Amino acid sequence: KGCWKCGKEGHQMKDCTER
Ligand SMILES: [Zn+2]
Repeated sequence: KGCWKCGKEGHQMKDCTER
């Protein structure tokens, strides 16, 4: 659904600002 590490779970992992 949301991210994989971001507990917030709202955006997409692909677009996640992990970098
Ligand atoms: Zn994220």
